Formats: sequence, C-alpha cells, structure tokens
Amino acid sequence: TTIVGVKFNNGVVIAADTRSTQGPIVADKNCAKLHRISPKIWCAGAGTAADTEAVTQLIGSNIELHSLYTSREPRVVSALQMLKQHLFKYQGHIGAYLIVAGVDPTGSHLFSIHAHGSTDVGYYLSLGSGSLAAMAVLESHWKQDLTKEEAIKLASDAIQAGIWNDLGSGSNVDVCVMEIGKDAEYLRNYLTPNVREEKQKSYKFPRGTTAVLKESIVNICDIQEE
Amino acid sequence: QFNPYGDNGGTILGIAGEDFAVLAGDTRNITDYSINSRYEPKVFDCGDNIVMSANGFAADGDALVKRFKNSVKWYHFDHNDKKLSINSAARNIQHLLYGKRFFPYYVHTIIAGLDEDGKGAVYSFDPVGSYEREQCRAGGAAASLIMPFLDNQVNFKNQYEPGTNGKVKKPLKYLSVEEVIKLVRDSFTSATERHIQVGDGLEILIVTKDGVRKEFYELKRD
Amino acid sequence: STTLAFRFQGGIIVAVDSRATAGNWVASQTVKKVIEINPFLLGTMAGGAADCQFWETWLGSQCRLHELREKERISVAAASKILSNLVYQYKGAGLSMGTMICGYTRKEGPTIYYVDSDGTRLKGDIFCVGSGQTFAYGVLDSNYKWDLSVEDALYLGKRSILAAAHRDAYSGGSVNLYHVTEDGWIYHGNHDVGELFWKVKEEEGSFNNVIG
Amino acid sequence: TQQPIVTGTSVISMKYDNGVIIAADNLGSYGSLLRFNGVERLIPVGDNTVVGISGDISDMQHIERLLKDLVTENAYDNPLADAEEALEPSYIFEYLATVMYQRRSKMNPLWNAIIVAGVQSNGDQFLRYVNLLGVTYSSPTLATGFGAHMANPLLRKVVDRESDIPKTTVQVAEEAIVNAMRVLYYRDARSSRNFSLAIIDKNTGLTFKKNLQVENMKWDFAKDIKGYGTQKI
Amino acid sequence: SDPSSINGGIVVAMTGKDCVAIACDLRLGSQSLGVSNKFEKIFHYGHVFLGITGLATDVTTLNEMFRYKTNLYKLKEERAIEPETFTQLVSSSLYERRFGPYFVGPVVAGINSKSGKPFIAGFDLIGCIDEAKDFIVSGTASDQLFGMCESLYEPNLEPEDLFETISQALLNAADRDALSGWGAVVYIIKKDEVVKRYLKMRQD
Amino acid sequence: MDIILGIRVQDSVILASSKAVTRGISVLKDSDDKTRQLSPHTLMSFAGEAGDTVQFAEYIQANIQLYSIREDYELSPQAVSSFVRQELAKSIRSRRPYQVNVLIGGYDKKKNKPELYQIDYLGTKVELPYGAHGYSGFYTFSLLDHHYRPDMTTEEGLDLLKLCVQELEKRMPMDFKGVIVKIVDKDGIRQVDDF
Amino acid sequence: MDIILGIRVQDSVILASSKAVTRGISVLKDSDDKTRQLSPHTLMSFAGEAGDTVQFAEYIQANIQLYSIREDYELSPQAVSSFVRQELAKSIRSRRPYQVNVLIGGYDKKKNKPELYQIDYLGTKVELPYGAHGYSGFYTFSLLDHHYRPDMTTEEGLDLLKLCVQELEKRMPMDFKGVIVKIVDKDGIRQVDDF
Amino acid sequence: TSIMAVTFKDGVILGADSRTTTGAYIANRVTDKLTRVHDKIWCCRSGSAADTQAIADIVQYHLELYTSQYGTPSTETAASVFKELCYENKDNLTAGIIVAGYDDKNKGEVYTIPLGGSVHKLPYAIAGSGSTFIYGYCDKNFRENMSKEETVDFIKHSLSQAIKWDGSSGGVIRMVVLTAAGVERLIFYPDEYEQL
Amino acid sequence: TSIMAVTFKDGVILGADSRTTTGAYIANRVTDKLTRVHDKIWCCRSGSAADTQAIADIVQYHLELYTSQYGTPSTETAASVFKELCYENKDNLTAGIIVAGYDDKNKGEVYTIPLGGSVHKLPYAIAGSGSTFIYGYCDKNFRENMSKEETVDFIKHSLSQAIKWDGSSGGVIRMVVLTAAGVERLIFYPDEYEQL
Ligand SMILES: *[B]([O])([O])[C]([C][C]([C])[C])[N]C(=O)[C]([C]C1=[C][C]=[C][C]=[C]1)[N]C(=O)C1=[C]N=[C][C]=N1
Ligand SMILES: *[B]([O])([O])[C]([C][C]([C])[C])[N]C(=O)[C]([C]C1=[C][C]=[C][C]=[C]1)[N]C(=O)C1=[C]N=[C][C]=N1
Ligand SMILES: *[B]([O])([O])[C]([C][C]([C])[C])[N]C(=O)[C]([C]C1=[C][C]=[C][C]=[C]1)[N]C(=O)C1=[C]N=[C][C]=N1
Ligand SMILES: *[B]([O])([O])[C]([C][C]([C])[C])[N]C(=O)[C]([C]C1=[C][C]=[C][C]=[C]1)[N]C(=O)C1=[C]N=[C][C]=N1
Ligand SMILES: [Cl-]
Ligand SMILES: [Cl-]
Ligand SMILES: [Mg+2]
Ligand SMILES: [Mg+2]
Ligand SMILES: [Mg+2]
Ligand SMILES: [Mg+2]
Repeated sequence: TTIVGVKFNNGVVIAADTRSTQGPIVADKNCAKLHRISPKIWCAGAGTAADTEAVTQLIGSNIELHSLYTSREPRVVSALQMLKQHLFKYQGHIGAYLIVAGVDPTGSHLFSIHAHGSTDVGYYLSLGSGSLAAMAVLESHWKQDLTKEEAIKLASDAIQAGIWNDLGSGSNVDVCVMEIGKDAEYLRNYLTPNVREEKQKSYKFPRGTTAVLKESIVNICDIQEE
Repeated sequence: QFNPYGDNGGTILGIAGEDFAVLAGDTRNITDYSINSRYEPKVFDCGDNIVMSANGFAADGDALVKRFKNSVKWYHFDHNDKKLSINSAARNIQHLLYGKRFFPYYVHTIIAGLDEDGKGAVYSFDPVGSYEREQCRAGGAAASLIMPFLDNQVNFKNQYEPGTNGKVKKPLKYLSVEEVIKLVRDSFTSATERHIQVGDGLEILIVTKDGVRKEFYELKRD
Repeated sequence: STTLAFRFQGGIIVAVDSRATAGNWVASQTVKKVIEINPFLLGTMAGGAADCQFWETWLGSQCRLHELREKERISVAAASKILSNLVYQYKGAGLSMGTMICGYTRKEGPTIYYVDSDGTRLKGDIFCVGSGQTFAYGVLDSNYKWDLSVEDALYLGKRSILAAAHRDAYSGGSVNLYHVTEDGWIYHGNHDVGELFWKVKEEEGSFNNVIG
Repeated sequence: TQQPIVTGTSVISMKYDNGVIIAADNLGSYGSLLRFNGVERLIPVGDNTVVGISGDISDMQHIERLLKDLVTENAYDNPLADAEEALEPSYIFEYLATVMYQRRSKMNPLWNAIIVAGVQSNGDQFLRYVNLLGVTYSSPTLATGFGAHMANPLLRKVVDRESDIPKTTVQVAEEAIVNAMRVLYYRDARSSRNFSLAIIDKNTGLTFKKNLQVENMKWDFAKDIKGYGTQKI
Repeated sequence: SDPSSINGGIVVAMTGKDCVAIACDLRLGSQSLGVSNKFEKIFHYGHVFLGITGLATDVTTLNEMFRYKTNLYKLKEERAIEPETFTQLVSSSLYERRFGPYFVGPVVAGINSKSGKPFIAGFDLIGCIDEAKDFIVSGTASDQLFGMCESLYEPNLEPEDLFETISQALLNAADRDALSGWGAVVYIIKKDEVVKRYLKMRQD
Repeated sequence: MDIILGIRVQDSVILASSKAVTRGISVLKDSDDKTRQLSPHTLMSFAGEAGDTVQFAEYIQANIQLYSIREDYELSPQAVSSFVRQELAKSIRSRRPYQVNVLIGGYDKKKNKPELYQIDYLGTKVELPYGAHGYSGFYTFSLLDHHYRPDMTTEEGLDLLKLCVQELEKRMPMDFKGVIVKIVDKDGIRQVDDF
Repeated sequence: MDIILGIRVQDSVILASSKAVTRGISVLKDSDDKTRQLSPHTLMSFAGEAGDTVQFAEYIQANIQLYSIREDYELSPQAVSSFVRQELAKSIRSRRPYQVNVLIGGYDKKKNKPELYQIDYLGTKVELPYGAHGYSGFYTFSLLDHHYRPDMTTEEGLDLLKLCVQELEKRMPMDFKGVIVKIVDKDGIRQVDDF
Repeated sequence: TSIMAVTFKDGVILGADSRTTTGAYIANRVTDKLTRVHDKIWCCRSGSAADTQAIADIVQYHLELYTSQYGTPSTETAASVFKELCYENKDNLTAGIIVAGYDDKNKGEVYTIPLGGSVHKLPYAIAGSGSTFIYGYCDKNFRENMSKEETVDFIKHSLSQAIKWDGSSGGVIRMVVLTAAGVERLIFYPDEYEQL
Repeated sequence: TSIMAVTFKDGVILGADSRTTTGAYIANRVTDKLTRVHDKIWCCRSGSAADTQAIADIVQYHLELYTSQYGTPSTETAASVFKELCYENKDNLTAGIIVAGYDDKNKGEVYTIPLGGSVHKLPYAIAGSGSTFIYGYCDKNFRENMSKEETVDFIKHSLSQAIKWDGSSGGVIRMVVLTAAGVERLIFYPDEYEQL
C-alpha cells in the first residue's frame, strides 16, 4: 500500500493506490483505500484491510452522533483523538495505519496515525509498504505554499512512485481534495495507468463443452397462494 | 543466524510443439517487496539447440546454468564434438542437482529443445533432481496460476464436443508456433495481473531445426 | 502415492498411481512410478521422487555390471540388497523411499522385496506402499487368491489402485499396470482414472455412494 | 555464520549516455552508534572501474585487499597490463561474484552488498550488483540497503528503461544522484552528511570526488510543527 | 493444523450480461482422507446466494447463522434482503469475532431485484469486502482459480456462455488441488429464474 | 477409544464399536460398550479422549431424554444430530473442548428411512451411507466403496461389516478385542450377541 | 520390532519372537522371523529400530561364521555373547549407534549346559534363566518368577512359554501376530512349527 | 532520542531532537517531543511514541481537572501524576519522561522518571538513547544558576553531540524556555548546530 | 573498561583504567591493561581478558621474530598483525584493541581494532564499555598537536568521567607515554582524579 497526504494553500489532499494483496497474490485490483469519516474529513488506510475499514466506520459513526449532539461540524482533532485512544487500548492488535486529513471551522489539518496509537503532525506524510518510494518523491519536490493543482500533482506522483517501485502497491491512483469553504471532491480512479492489453485469443467455449449430470430449477420465490 | 537461501521471484513456461519448442520467462528480478531489475534475462541458449532456465533462488539458478553450459563444453571435448541430445542433457542435469542433495540448488529447472526424431521436447526438474519429459510445464512463483490454464487450453482437459454432452472428448489437434505464442502471452498477461512478482517484460526463446530465435514483449510494470 | 505388488499363479502383478504433490498442489498427474530396471526387474517408487528415481536407475547400473561380471542374471534378493545396503549407509541423512523390487528368476521364482529408507528389507507375497496403501490393502486382502488368472489378477491390481485414487487425496491421475512372468515383464497400459472410475462404476455396480 | 559489527549503509548508482555514476557516504556505524566518520567505501580499480561496498566494514577491508592483490597479479608477466590486457569492470565483478557465492556456500559469507560500476574497452557502460548470497543482477539504476527503497524510485524517473540512457547527460545524472543522497540523509538513521562520488566516463575517464556534503536542505518548516495533534503552543 | 486447509474446498463467482454465476466443489475431507462427496458449499437466502469455503464446522455454523439473521430481517423489513445489504451483514458478523474468527472464505452472489444489476462480492475470514466487477475466488485452490478466471473471463457473457466459462474455471483449478474436487455444482442466476447444474468430473 | 464404524442399509442402520480400553501399557477391559441410546430409535457411538467420551455421551443422552419427556415425542435423527453438532461446535471454542467424535444411527419413523450421521469433535456433520472415525476409515472405505448398495438387506450389511472387521484385524497394529454390533430399525435397537 | 522372549530349562534354551512387522499405520507382514543362526548350537533373536536390527544380526552372523571356518571350531555361547556385547559397547559411542537389543540362546557342548544371555543396545550383558526385551518382561517375569524351575523339561518350558504368550495376547495393546518358537539343545537348532 | 531539561537562574529550559525512527527508517524528521501538560509545566518524551503520548494526554487531563478545583498545580504534583501512571503500569509501558516546570514560589524544577517509574528531583536531567554519549560532557560543563543565554548554549552544545553520535537522534533541536516572563519556543537547524 | 590512545606533538600516549569484573564482582582492582608488544609499540585491551592476553602474547612473538629478521617494525605492521588475528578468528574472539606506537619517521600513530576485526587509523581513539559516556567530551576537547602536559590532562579528565559513569571501569588510571625520549609510565589514584 502507498498512501499520502499533502497540505496546500487553502486545504489538504490525500491519495492512495488501489491494490490489495494476500501474500504474493493480488486479491483486488481496484480496491478503495480512501475512507470517509465525515463529509469533509477523509482518511487513507494501510495495514489490515478489515481493521482500517472497521475503525473508520466506528469513529465515523460516533463522529456523526457527536456532530448531531453538539450542533457543530466535526473536527479533525476529534477524529484523531477518538482513533488514537481506540487503537492504543487494543495495544497494536488492531492493525490500522491511517493518514487522517480534513477541513473544519478551525482550518485545514493533516495527521498520521499508527496501530499502537501514536500520532504525528506534518505538511506531507506517507504510510504503507510503498511509503519510502513515496516519501522520496515528497522530499524531492515538496515546497511551502503549494497551489491546489501542484499538490494534486505531487500527491499522485508520490503514489505512482509506490505503484511502479513497490510490489505491495499497484493499479490506479485515488485522490480526495478537501479545500476550505468548499465541498470535498472525491476523485475515484484519478489516474488509470495500468489497463490490461487486449488478449491474443478469445476463450469463449462452444455451448455443450462441459459435461452435466443433473439439471433442476431452484425455488427462490416464497410459498405460493392457492 | 545466516540464511544461505533467498527468493528472487519470477516465472517460467515451457511448451512442446510438433516440430518446435518454446521456453518463456518474465524478465523481472525481486527481493521481498523491491524490484532489483526490470530486465534480467532468465532463459538461456546453452548450445546444441538446447534452451534452459533455473527459476527460484537466482544465485543457485546462475550457478546451475553455468555448470550445465560447462558440461556441454566438456561433452564436446570428451566425445568428438558429438551433439548433446535433449534426453542426455536432462539426465546430466539430474546428477548436477542430486550431487547437492543435502544442500540443494533452490531452483525449479526447465529445459526445452528437439528430440532425436525432430519432435518438440520439454523436460522439468524439481530442486533435488527428479525429472520427467512433458508436453507442457510452468515453473516458479505463478506456476499455480498458469498450469491449470494450460491443462485446459493445450491438452483440452474437461472439454467435450457439443451435442454429445460429455460422451465424446474434444480431439487433441496439434498447435502451431503462432498458436502457442498466443497462449504464452495470455498466460503471462494473466499472471502479471494477479501475481506481484510477475511483470516488466516477457522473453520467449523458440527452438526449431533452423536454430534458436528470440521474441520480446512488454509486460505491466506495477 | 499408491503402489502395490503381489505374487500369484501367473507371476507378479505390479500396479501404481501417477500423482505427485507439493503440499496440496498437484504437481503432476503423469508420473512414471514404475522403473524398468531390466527386462526382468521392476522397481516401484513412493516417497521422495528424486531419491527414488536417482537410486533406482543407479540400481539398474549395478545390476547390469553384475551380469557383465558374473555372466548371469542378478537375483531379486541380491538386487534388492544392493539398494537396501546403499540406503542404510545414508540412514539419518534424510532419504525418503518406499520401494518394491519385483522380478522372476529360475532359482527364486516370482519374488517381491519391500525396501525402505530406514533400512528395512522384507520378502513377501503382498505389499502396498504409500499414503493410500491402506485403501489398496482392503480390496487386495478380500479378493486375493493364489489361483488367479493373469486377466483377473491385472484387474484386481487396477481396481485396488482405483480404490486408493478415489479416497486418498495424494493419489490419482492414472494407473500403470505391469505383469511379470517367467519370460519377463509386460506393460498393460496407462489407464486414466477420470475415465476408469465411471467405467468401473457402471460395469461393476460399485461406488453406489457417488452419483453418475 | 557471523553477525556484522561495524557497518556501512547505502551505495547508489546509475548509467548515463557516456558512462556511469556511483556514490556512497563516509560513515562506519557500530549498531546505533555512529562510530567512524571518515570511512571511504568507494574503491577504484585502475582508471575504468569503481567498486562500491556496503555492509560489514571488516569484510570490506578484506575485499579491498583482494582487489589490490588482483591488480598486482594481473601485472605479472603482462606487457599489456596498462593497455589491451588491463582489468575490465566485467572481470573484476565476475571475480567478486565467484568469491561471494563460494563463501555463502561454505556458510561463512562476506556480509556485504557490492556494486561494480565502470566502462568497458569498447566504451560500453558496466553496472552490476552482487551480495552476501551471491545473487547478481544488472539495471540502468542500482542501489543497496535503504538506497534500494528510496534512491531507485528517484533515479528511475530519469532512466526508466534502456532507451532513456542515451538521452541522459552527465549533468542530469549527477544532479539526480546528489539529490538521492540528500533524501537518504533525511530518512536513513544510519547515514551521514559527508559522502564520496565517482564518475566513470568513456571520454573524460575516472573522476573521483571526495569530501562532498549534502546541501540545500529544507528544515525551516519544522518551526511551525507543534505537538502531536491538539497542542497549539 | 492450519484450520483453513483441514477440510479443503473451493468457490468461484462470475458476472455476465444480466446474470451471475456461482459454483463450488463437493469434497469434504480430513486432511488426506476423503470423507464426503455431497458437501455443498453454496446456500441461498431468498434470491441472495452465499458460498463458503474453509473449516467445515464454521461453514455449517455460519449458514445457520445467516439463515437465522435473514429470516428475522425479512419478518421486520417485510421484504427479502438484497445482495448489497447482505454483503454488509456478512462483514459486520465476521468482524465481531475479530480476535477469535471463523476460519472461512465467504462469497456473495446475486441480482438486485429493483435495479436488476448483477452483484458479486468476496471476503477474508474477518470481514474485509472485495467487491469485484468481473469475478471472485475462494478456497484451497484460489491461486489456481485466479489464473483460470483471469485468462478465460470476458465481460458481458450470455447466461449459457457464462456457464461454460465458470465450469471450466472450477474444473481445471480443482484438478490441480489435492483437497478439492469429488464433484461440482454450478448455479446460473437470472432476475427471475435460477438453474442448478451438477458437473461430471474426475473422482480422485 | 479406537474403532467405530457405521453403515446404513435399505431398512436399518448398523453400528460397530471396539471393546478394548487401554490405559497406556495395559488393556484394562475387553468388553466395553462404546455407545448410548439417546431415544428408542436413535443410537450414538463415540470415540475420543478418556473421560470426555462418556461424559459427553451421557450429557447428550440426558438432554434428549429430557426433551422426550417434556414433549411426549421422539425427535427425528436429523434433529438429534443437529443438536449434537451444535454442542460440539460450541465446545470447540471453549476453555477445554470435548475431544469426542461420534456416529449417530437412527431410524426416522415419519419418513420410514434409516439415517447415519458422522460428526467429529469440531462439529463437522455429514449424512452418509457408511462412515467411520479415526484410522478405521483408511482401511474400510475402499471395501465399502466396492461392495455397498442402497438396497442391501440387514444380513448383507452384517456380512459386509464382517469383511471390514476382518480387514481391520489383519492390518491394524492395535488389538481392539473385537466389536459390539448394534442394529437400529423400525422396531428399535438390538444387540447382535454373536459376532 | 516388538516382543522377544527367552527361557533356559534343564537341557535346552527356548527363544520366542513375534511375527509382526508394522510400518506405522499398517501391518506389512505377519510371518517375520526375528532371529539368525550364528553357529550350529547358538541362536540370536533381536529387536530394535528398523533396518539396524537385521543389519546388525547379519553382521554378527558373518563374523561368527568367519571364526568357525578359520579355526574349524565352534565358539562357546559365553564367548559369542562377549563378542556381541563388545560390538554393542563399541557402537553406543559411535556417530550413529546400533539401536538393537538381543537375546543369545546357546548350548555349550563342552559343559553340556544350556545358556541364555540378555544384551541391550548399550552393551549390558546378563546371564539369566529367563529373559525378555522391551515391554514383554513387564507382563512375563511375574509368571516366570512363579512357575520356573532349573530342572524343567523342554515340554514344560514350552507350556510355561504358552502361558506367557497368552498373557501378552490378553494385556498388550499391539497385535504382534503370534510368535515363532525355536529350541536350542545338544542336537542343534529346530523350529516348533505349531504354536 | 536525545532529551534534556536544565534549571537556571530565571527558571528552566527543556530541549529535544526531532527524530522518530522505525528501526533505521526515520518515520518523522520534524517531531515535537516537547509537550505541554500545563501552562508552565512541560515534559520531554522518550521511548514509545504511543505510550508517552497516551500518558501525556492523561496527565494533561488530570492537571486540567486539578486546576478547575484547586488552582495551579506544582511541578512536584505533575511529576507525581506521571509517576503514578508509569509505576502502576510498569509492565505494559516503555516511557522515559522528564518533567520540567516553573512556579513563582519554587522557581525552576526538574524531575526525571526513568523506565521503572521512580522519581528523581535534579538540577538538570538527560535522557533518551543519545544521552549516554553526553554524560561526560554534561557533568563537566553544568553549573548552577546559569543565565538564559548560557543555558541555551549548554543545551545546544550537549544535544549537538548526542545527535552527532546517536543514529536514533537527529533533525532540528527544539527548545522551550519556562520563566516568569512566559513561554518561549526556540528552534535550531542542522547548519547552525553541526558546525559547533 | 575505559581505554584510549591519543597522538600529540612529541608522540602518543595510551591510557586505561584498572578494573576487571566478573559480573558485579571486581576480580582485580589494580589491573594493567596497557601491554607491551614491542619497545615503542603498546596496546590497550578491552573485552575478554583471556582473548586479549592470548592475542597480545602472539603479537609480541610475531614482532619479536619480525625484529630478528627485518629490524624494527612499524606501528602499521603491528596493527596489521593484530587485525589478522582478530579478523580471521572473529567467530571465536571478543577483543577490542587499540594499537599505539612511536616511530621516528612516522612519529605517533594510533590504530583502533573493534570487534569485527576492521582497522581504523585515527588521531585519537576511545574504546571499552566506558567510552560511550565520553564521545561527547572527547570530540569537543581534542585538538591536534597538543603538548605532553595537555594530553595527560585530556586523558586524565576523559577517563575520570568514563570511570565515574561506568560500573565496569574503576581503580587507578594507568598511562604510558611514547616519545623519542623513551617510555614513561604514569599512575593516577582516585583521590586525585575524582575531584576533577
Ligand atoms: B496495503 O498494502 O497496506 C493494503 C491496504 C489494505 C488496507 C487495503 N493491505 C493489504 O492488502 C493487506 C495485507 C495484509 C495481508 C495479511 C495481513 C495483513 C495485511 N491485505 C488484506 O488485508 C487483505 C488480504 N486478503 C483479503 C483481504 N484483505
Ligand atoms: B507418492 O505420494 O509417495 C509420490 C510418489 C513420488 C515418487 C512421485 N510422492 C510425492 O508426490 C511426493 C510428495 C509426497 C506425497 C505423499 C507422501 C510422501 C511424499 N512429491 C514429491 O516428491 C515431489 C517431487 N517433486 C515435485 C513435487 N513433489
Ligand atoms: B526516541 O528515539 O526515543 C523517540 C521518542 C519518541 C517519543 C518520539 N522514540 C522513537 O522514535 C520510537 C522508537 C524508539 C527508538 C529508540 C529508542 C526507543 C524507541 N519510535 C516509535 O515509537 C515509533 C516509531 N514509528 C512509528 C511510531 N512510533
Ligand atoms: B573491560 O571491562 O572491558 C575488561 C578489560 C579486560 C581486558 C581486563 N574486561 C573484563 O573485565 C571482562 C568482562 C567484561 C566486562 C565488560 C566488557 C567486556 C568484558 N572480564 C573478564 O574477561 C574476566 C573477568 N574475570 C576473570 C577473568 N576475566
Ligand atoms: Cl511523538
Ligand atoms: Cl588483563
Ligand atoms: Mg505484477
Ligand atoms: Mg485422490
Ligand atoms: Mg467428519
Ligand atoms: Mg544522528
């Protein structure tokens, strides 16, 4: 997994590759690693996939109830605090490594979270097996006062570095832009630089090629009238 | 503690035709989650119209190929420039592998060429030297992805003729070199999609009575 | 692996399966688990593929040297003991072999020796070796007689491997039959289990548990 | 079987249109202790080859002595020692690769990762890797240790395949190498600011640069970072 | 020892033009010993189909659990559960056993009754959802199934063509696995008719 | 304990179970009945770890007998087998699991059909024409695969069972001291006193 | 292998040895003769690890036969037993020791006395009126302690041996498939074909 | 990690490097290890980042609740709350914390809490993996009642050496000054402190 | 153990503590760790007492035999002989040795040989368990071309701190001065160096 977060002039952008793997096998080629905690708070997850999903849903659910209770839009620090205290309690066993970003009435924010519950602040961050390839790009091209267009470019380039150089990462680039005073735009499959070429042959079989023993209609309908 | 073995990934494929044989292999070389090289040749022309590849731990793979190439050289010296037949090469490789039975070459070896009747031949080895002539064999990381496809599309397994419903099998008609290369390319394209250690490039060596020809094709680099 | 061999009126029947596995992965369905040592000697292969292949083709070289030196066919006893003495030298090193050495000479008649990588060497009338040996034993022991016809003996061997091919997960592929007589062995074909199972089920009335 | 004691970190390298570049820092670490600050890990062989070595320093010094001895031995009864029968990069590499694989096979390895950079007689660029296991491979860019994870991605953006080599100049290539060394200093906990760089060109020969430093570093943004989440002061 | 490969077995699912297909083998074993050749691994709750591979006791337990839950769902909601909703229910139910999980590899298949859209999904033993457009694989011969599906599959196959593709994917994958086979079943699923076909295969 | 076998024929279910009980070095008993009657038309044989086997069987027996009294009705073999499976499936994730494998042979009086269920200690249930636990199946399934029919009589079932026991007595290393055979049919449960 | 017994009576030595050979799961053979004739009036039975047993016995056999030819003379049982003990005492400190236990039954033609020696794989020798290796002695020594006399006939020795084998067949878990019995006396070695 | 706290005439100064490592990878090169548990009570963190954050967050909560009831807490009180958490949970924690604070009555105070959970009141304290390399230097160069400028130089020179020799330490040198005047943050970059 | 060797204007000086420990028991409080392999080539020993004695004895033999054939050996040559023994027997040895010597041509030279068996020529070297605590101090206070009196003070102050913090170091501070003038032994007792 390669996930990144990049701060810019009037907000923050996060990005991620779309490969999931069980050992050396690719389980899903177009996996969605950008999760929505609230409308303008999104986070990217690396590590154990069920855990990043579950911990995001739980905190996102409680954040929604909190937002309704307080009559206020949710804050990134609240999501951060609730995530870290949950993860700390489970002593690293919940394998969720998160980059949490968002905009709220306080401003724009960017944090990282690790499985044992430690948090970090930064202008640019990267997590996952391809974080070293991504951080190399970020350390080479990042500057202060980036524009929106520059930050998207930098973020996607950092993911590409992971896609091409890290075997744990691949396929497509997902992006989510969170600008102050605007709706967050979720750009699913922002880049698609890994379409499979046409196959040499069609493997459509002639009908009747497989040997059958029995046929029967399956009753999916309910018990009928009359 | 020191571990003398490693895993360099990769995948290889040998298919025997009626008067030809192909030995294919991807050009990617890896350790853990890193790429060492996008183009590191893995299939080699060993002389006497024999092609070879030893997939797995690359250090052992290179050592074995090097020692077999050497064996071909000394076979010419010792036996009046006689051509080493594919069956004789196979038996020789068994002894090279079994010689290190208690500290094995950690590789899956495949050789390809023509037998003494001019027909296509592929031989397959395990790490400690057991071998067998085959019509079809994939080796290495994505072998488990490729072999079933070749059982189906080369040997027409589980395929029958329409109208008869399981009574009459699909006849085992011979495949041309153009037809085999299509199946090789699709095998590696599919393996690249679902196996992280497979990609970058595909190099195919084709063996006929005329000699050894090479073909290269791009594979996905992610 | 399921391999068997048994003595009877018409000599020896040898029958083996064809499967080779690495864990749960089926590595090959076309393995030759019978070795043609000479026109009178056969060896079966179970355990490590390489160990068996290597040392049994080696055995054939030692047998050829014996009859070059002694101007006489090697006995089954002597041939089996060359292999057992060899593997005994390697005892502890981790060789993995279960083999039957089968042959027919004038002085001995039809003879079978079970040879083992632990050094065990046993003469006997019936042997089954491999992961599916217990399944083959069931069919053999209930149907075996000394007075079997070459045709009926061949079928019993074929059927016993089929029984093990069905139940044992690490056995299958196809059945190779050999028949060893006073005038040498005779190959009796490769029999695909995928076609043999349905054929036997229909004709014999067996496997009523399975649906066809 | 042993364990490495005094160690050297990344060696990085790449091909360009007329030759090859290789670099490595001058640190000898003793675990987490940054013990020795003046260790040269690029060792030239003749005027056409540079061997870069990472890993155990005692084994590096042994290899250094083997190469020194190799030059001496090649000169023996060799009137063309400084001409047609001089040591090639390919000869030096194959020798090391032989030794590395032999030593791993005796279960007593030289605990190193080695990159042999050079230019052949016919002007062809030579760049190949070998390590404690005897594993070998070649690529337009090569790097050891942390370099493999951080340098290669950056260097591969310049030369992504073989056809990009003629299009890459020595100025562009050196720039990429120097930037990669900076990135490694930011991110490798066992690296130093001081490093050595070597260029082997088919026209201008061997240029060996010592006492280089990582410069143009970005740290100013650190002042704005406060706490680990909620803290404002 | 490894719970996910004591009993053995496989499940595969595929989408086609206005249809879906889900298939499984019939083997249940105790490691090397084959025990049963009638152990079906595909179940259905209304029009939603669920395949489950892995430890057989958990396969049975989860079927009974999801029958329980979908029956209560239907009584309260006054409608059959849909594939998208059932997928979330499987995920929730597996994750609640995070640190004492069911050793299974579930696969959901079906057509949404309102939109008519074909749907398939897969899971790991603890709840992660893999929602693929093309195909899902599970079991001891998953590597083999991935290879077959990735080469044989093409989009927008007609029901009777899709049957041939999925059947050949299962059969040839099973034949390269020691712990799979001993028969096979294929479900072809359309918006308001479902055909079930038992396949003839080698019994070793 | 060691060997337990089961076979379902036309009109009955036959269970065979070894008589030996071995405390490591010695055979303490050669007449042990490894079975419990759960209901008039349902019999359960068992084998596993010492103590757990009897404790589990008698616990199941008590529960089914309780059900029978409460409802004045006999549960179907299918229903009893499902209850037993759930108890074992519950048990496998307990502090100390029941290490017990069972066969359940019953005659369903409603459907007029014999039924044989094989359940292991994990809670793995399968309905079968013939079954076994432990190393018994390794020898006996090949014979049953060859000779078995769905339309066999009880006498033919006993003959096929004798062939299984003879094979076991020939090829198994352990002396299991013969078997106690019991038949389950429409008239209930009875023991074959000469086998 | 498993059970080997020995008993020295008035005028002979009787050795009994099991017939079974078991490769883990299956009984591969039920007619195995676990003994070798070392000389016309000396017999050695053996039991231990597979391969090692036969390899050791045949090695000892070859050595004693070599001695017999060289000197045209038969070694006394005491002398043969000492030679065997030394080989095992040498073996126990080798790279890979012989894992073999033996009984040596012989008739000394000089002293006109039967002699029974028990030697284990360590090279531990004892002369005894009756002996056993493995778990056999645990069952049989109590019977022999009660019934044995130095003045018993060969027929009485065989009856006392039958009582030992019957006890073993009752209380031992493993089916050892009966025993081959051999008698060693002044006339040499012979096998009791019905036991 | 290289951290230290030093009392001086006008109060106390905390100092720290900015490196966080996962093995040999620098996971964060601009970390802030000087953390605030009260207006003029701060701490230096070493050991597990998760543990020391969790502890500091709990302490900040306790002192915020203390303040609401009993007014401003002493530095000794803050150290005691750290100790209670570190001692009672010693089996499950890896935390080496230096507590430093400024009262008007007690002036500058420094308390160090090593792994065991013991408390030690000292004129100055050093901790973290990099502290080992500067015990000699700090003992020889420390004086009581130094000036602000002298104390800044003492910390700057000390941590410079700790960074130089310890691989786990690096980046910028952060400092926090605690006096009657208020709270001042200082930062010193590599180009400055490496040439010392 | 705290050992060091320092080159200066007139030559080189070796320094060492005198403590030998079996766990926490001081088996010898007056040990001599400064040992002679040639007239003006000495070494400092750290690690196993047996290993470093065995090595030093072998080296003294090699240099005595060298001298009889080829005349006085260089310090570099002596270091190479130490290295050969330490490198080739790395699996079985625990020896950290500093070699120091005075030539007239090369003047004062110092070579350090850590555990691996690598060689490092340096202006000065420090080693032993106690050296960790004085890396900071020694780096800040070392100058090239010091006087004899300055170098003695540098070593005395450095080892004083190493002794103060390291439990494995203690006793007296032994020193050996190597110059053109000859070989001088110095000793400094606790009452002297503790008050520094
Ligand atoms: B990434 O590489 O970190 C990636 C991101 C994930 C959140 C979508 N992780 C995975 O792909 C993990 C790898 C992994 C394997 C085994 C244990 C822990 C982590 N994969 C999965 O979580 C996974 C594997 N198989 C099916 C579903 N999910
Ligand atoms: B048989 O099962 O013993 C079989 C016969 C062998 C001679 C070809 N052996 C194997 O298949 C073994 C695995 C094995 C399975 C069951 C019991 C013991 C061993 N396989 C191999 O040795 C082997 C060799 N090369 C590749 C894959 N597998
Ligand atoms: B320092 O090195 O002690 C530092 C202080 C921490 C409060 C930021 N700790 C770390 O960097 C630790 C590892 C460690 C290194 C050396 C000694 C003790 C601990 N790192 C982490 O805790 C860490 C690493 N990666 C992610 C999250 N946390
Ligand atoms: B010094 O502490 O390293 C010292 C130097 C030795 C040459 C006199 N070493 C020892 O005292 C060693 C133990 C040790 C301590 C610290 C680091 C490494 C080793 N002691 C012994 O070798 C010893 C102790 N008692 C008797 C004999 N030898
Ligand atoms: Cl932190
Ligand atoms: Cl000493
Ligand atoms: Mg790939
Ligand atoms: Mg099978
Ligand atoms: Mg079961
Ligand atoms: Mg540092």
